[PDB]
Amino acid sequence: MERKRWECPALPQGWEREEVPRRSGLSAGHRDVFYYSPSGKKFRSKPQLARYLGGSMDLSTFDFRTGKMLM
DNA sequence: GCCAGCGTTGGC
DNA sequence: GCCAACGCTGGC
Repeated sequence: MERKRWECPALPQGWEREEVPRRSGLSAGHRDVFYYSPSGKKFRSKPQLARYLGGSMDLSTFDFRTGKMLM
């Protein structure tokens, strides 16, 4: 349970994926997933992400939780 | 006033 | 019963 963040190959250049494990409460150990744009904007849901990227690329098979396209 | 960190909940 | 999506707010 450590924070990890770096480039997401399923998204355009400069986009990054991050996992932050929750450290306390009932949901402790749960891992939230976020994405960051090149400009550093923080995304925490696929609908949010799709309003920025959904025109520029196909997101219909992008799995927000895993960060990969569903083959 | 912001926002990281967690809880709530509707849809499945 | 799980979890995507997001509401809420203590601590700053």
